[PDB]
Amino acid sequence: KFYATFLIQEYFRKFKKR
Amino acid sequence: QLTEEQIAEFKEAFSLFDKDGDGTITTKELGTVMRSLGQNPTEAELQDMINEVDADGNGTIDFPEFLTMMARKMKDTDSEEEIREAFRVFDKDGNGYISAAELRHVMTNLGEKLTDEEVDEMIREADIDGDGQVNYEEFVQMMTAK
Ligand SMILES: [Ca+2]
Ligand SMILES: [Ca+2]
Ligand SMILES: [Ca+2]
Ligand SMILES: [Ca+2]
Ligand SMILES: [Mg+2]
Ligand SMILES: [Mg+2]
Repeated sequence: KFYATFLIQEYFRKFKKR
Repeated sequence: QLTEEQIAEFKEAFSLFDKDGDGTITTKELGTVMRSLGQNPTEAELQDMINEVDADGNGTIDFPEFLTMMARKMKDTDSEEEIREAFRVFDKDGNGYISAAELRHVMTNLGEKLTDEEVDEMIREADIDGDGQVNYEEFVQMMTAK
């Protein structure tokens, strides 16, 4: 689940953006 | 290739697993994070997971090993297995839908405490059909949308 966790953190970064 | 920012992002993932910050992810630490994600791997399962990334076979994963694996998976842009894995992290009850509570549970354990409004906003944005929950098709889009 290492990469899956990154994908979720990536999603959150996006959410915080625009 | 890997940029300074990208390495920093991957480090943010590594840090979540490397709880004591000693530079290596152990079986024990992986077990803790895995359970926080709703999983429950046995000792054998955890060892197998470490084995796939532990290139020098010393029983733990260091940063270089982590970066190598993460970079490799990122270059395979056509891969959907990691997205499916992330969906299973959220879909605790296996009903094929991510509820607001399910979204919040994961974020909470990833260190992000969100208000009810923030959670509803996240669901609303990804909830294409407006039924109040995020199905797999919608999830693929929320995980890949630019
Ligand atoms: Ca450690
Ligand atoms: Ca190692
Ligand atoms: Ca569910
Ligand atoms: Ca929906
Ligand atoms: Mg599985
Ligand atoms: Mg529908």
